[PDB]
Amino acid sequence: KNPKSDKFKVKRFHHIEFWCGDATNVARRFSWGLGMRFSAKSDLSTGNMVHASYLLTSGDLRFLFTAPYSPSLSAGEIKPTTTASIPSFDHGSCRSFFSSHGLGVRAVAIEVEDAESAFSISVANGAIPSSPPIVLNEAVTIAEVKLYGDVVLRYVSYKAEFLPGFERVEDASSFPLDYGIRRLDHAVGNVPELGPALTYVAGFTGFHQFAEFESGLNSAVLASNDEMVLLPINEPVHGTKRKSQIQTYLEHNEGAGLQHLALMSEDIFRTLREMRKRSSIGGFDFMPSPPPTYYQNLKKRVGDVLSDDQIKECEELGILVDRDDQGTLLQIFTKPLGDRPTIFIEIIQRVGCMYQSGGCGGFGKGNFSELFKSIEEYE
Amino acid sequence: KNPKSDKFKVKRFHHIEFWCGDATNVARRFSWGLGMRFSAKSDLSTGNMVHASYLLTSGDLRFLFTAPYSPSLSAGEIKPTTTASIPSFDHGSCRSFFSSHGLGVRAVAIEVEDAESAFSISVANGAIPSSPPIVLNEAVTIAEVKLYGDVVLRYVSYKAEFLPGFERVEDASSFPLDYGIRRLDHAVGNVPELGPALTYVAGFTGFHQFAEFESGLNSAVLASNDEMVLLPINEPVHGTKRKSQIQTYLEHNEGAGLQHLALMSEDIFRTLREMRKRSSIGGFDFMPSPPPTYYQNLKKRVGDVLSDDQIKECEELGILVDRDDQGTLLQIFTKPLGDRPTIFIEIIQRVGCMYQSGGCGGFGKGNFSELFKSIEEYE
Ligand SMILES: CCN(CC)C(=O)N(C)c1ccc(C(=O)Nc2nnnn2C)c(C(F)(F)F)n1
Ligand SMILES: CCN(CC)C(=O)N(C)c1ccc(C(=O)Nc2nnnn2C)c(C(F)(F)F)n1
Ligand SMILES: [Co+2]
Ligand SMILES: [Co+2]
Repeated sequence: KNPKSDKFKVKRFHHIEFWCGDATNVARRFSWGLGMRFSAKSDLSTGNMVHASYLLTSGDLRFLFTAPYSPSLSAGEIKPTTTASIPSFDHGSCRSFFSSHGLGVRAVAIEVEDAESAFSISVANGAIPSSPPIVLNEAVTIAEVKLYGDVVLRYVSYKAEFLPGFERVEDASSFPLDYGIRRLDHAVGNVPELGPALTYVAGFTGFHQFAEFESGLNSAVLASNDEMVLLPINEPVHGTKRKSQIQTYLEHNEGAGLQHLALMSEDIFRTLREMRKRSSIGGFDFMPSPPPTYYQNLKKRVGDVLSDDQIKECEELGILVDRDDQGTLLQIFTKPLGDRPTIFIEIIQRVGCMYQSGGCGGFGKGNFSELFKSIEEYE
Repeated sequence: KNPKSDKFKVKRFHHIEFWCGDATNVARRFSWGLGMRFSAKSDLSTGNMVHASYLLTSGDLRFLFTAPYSPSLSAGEIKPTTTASIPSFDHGSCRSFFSSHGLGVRAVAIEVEDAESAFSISVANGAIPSSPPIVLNEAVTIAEVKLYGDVVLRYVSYKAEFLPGFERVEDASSFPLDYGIRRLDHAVGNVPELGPALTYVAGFTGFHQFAEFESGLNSAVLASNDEMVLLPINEPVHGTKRKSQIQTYLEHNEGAGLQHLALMSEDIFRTLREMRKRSSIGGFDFMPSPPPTYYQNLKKRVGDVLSDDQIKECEELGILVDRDDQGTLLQIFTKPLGDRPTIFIEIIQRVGCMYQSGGCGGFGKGNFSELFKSIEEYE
């Protein structure tokens, strides 16, 4: 049941902003590991004496990597006279964020019809303001409200090139990498208690609950009107045998924050082939493959959507497949993106629901015991 | 004139330690950009609840990348009960270092006959203690004294595998990259005033001055007895036409620190070919090539050591060559390794002085006007 209760008009994920200590090194690692291209920059070469920001993009996906310079470079400026292209940026907030959380996402940014109305309506419905609406170059307005822990939801709208103040990087410094990933599918937070986290976020957005046809966690998914913007949220279930990786997240992250970004690819087999080739030469590593008892048991679960030639292809790459009432889902997980066992990336491709409807296949909830039973069948 | 006045027995560069905010992402970028292999680790998988440290090595060169975890993971430990494998590590120092300087070198580590005597003799001759000698697993002793700004000189000695507490990483996670770089040649600091910086460092080491057969800077080089350990130091010359890149360093770095690491390669042409191939896919970029007026004018300067077939090879890669009284030197510079225009890397190969004697060829001092005259000859 989709009541379409969005309190304002939201279009689609716009970008994800990472707060790091060195933007260049993280951005270069991500660029090579994920086959994202170097798109735009704001830094000292563009007159930005405040922060260094680098945008990677592939398909519609935009990853923004930001880090602070020395405050001494901008000591004489004031907020109206600033050179920062992200007006919400602040040195102490950024330093306090990275020192507290390690590498992680600061903002999940959705495009809206009008950011200032989206900001006004939001706080009027309970959102905690983070940065009030600011109009950039009479062309883009930007506003931020708190989402959970230290991550904010960032509203973006254009009257009418990424953002004012950003230059387009040299064509020779830009190399057209592409491993098939195309857009952000969903972004998932971990919180100490989901109920208040849901009430608050559903409270100011009007997002509705998505259908979700020892766990380790309890989860629930928030969705815009066309179910394109999807914001799941997990919580721990204290008392299981094996300590919950959600609670593990909370202790190493110092509280709530973004757990994983799920990136959809137009060809998951080719994406995984190219990311796997780079695992040990600077890219990303993946979580251990499941035992073949799993892939042996899958013909009896998805043999209608997939030829056993390509289910074999799934066992090579360690891909995971599940199915909901309407579609089936292929998914695999990277190991944590940095030092701490916190934020990781999911690669997904969804088939069905045709002009594809959001959420087609669910989020792999059935895999918890599809893997557990599989582990048991081996031993 | 080499008086051999070293106040204690120093063998050779041991390692370089980088303090970052995320050790993994910097280490992966460096590994791919420089063709260094993943060698050893100390982190949560090795029981280290304090810091994450990753060693890359190629030839005799060892790059150590360290970042702090949340202090909450180790809140109950005390210095005798610590799990840190680098006993000198401290959370506040590390966080204050990276927030102040950006990515940069914290320690230049030289191997000695006996670290505690080297530490004792050093401070007795003026060194400012940083971390007193500590014996690791009755097998390695470690001590640190201040060198300039916030970088320390780290003494290492073995009675008799990198350091106690470090495990050797899995062979499948280790990929045998190698672009020909083999050992560290010299490491160069920038300071506000060189005289006091030299007096102090020459004061506690006994290192002697190396021969150095609008500048932009004034420099001087410190050398151990066999002139293997080389510690140059630059200072600005205020008042030139173009602002001194040394002073530029000091303002963006927030004071003194390490300016460049010079890595020697067994085949600079192949090193540069392989690093250049990766410039735009995650590696390192190089400073703009010189105009061919330079390479046209070089036959009349080094045509005896190099065939014009390989001087052509030098013009492709933008390599730079100079010569001293005994040897000739090939060198090229990377752009800064991170966000700030601070620390960069030099690649070098030295021919001559044969069983090769340190410093063979100098440090490219003649290139300042070999490039200036060349720039003028074009225009
Ligand atoms: C190998 C270990 N491993 C992942 C670490 C698993 O075993 N399993 C069973 C899964 C399966 C799906 C998802 C997921 O993606 N859920 C989701 N995505 N959006 N909303 N939700 C709720 C997650 C995750 F990522 F949340 F933890 N774990
Ligand atoms: C392209 C711009 N550019 C480098 C940025 C230059 O134009 N020139 C002329 C040089 C030449 C050599 C060295 C060097 O390596 N000197 C050294 N090494 N050890 N001791 N010393 C004193 C340096 C450096 F790296 F110090 F700045 N600059
Ligand atoms: Co997911
Ligand atoms: Co040099």
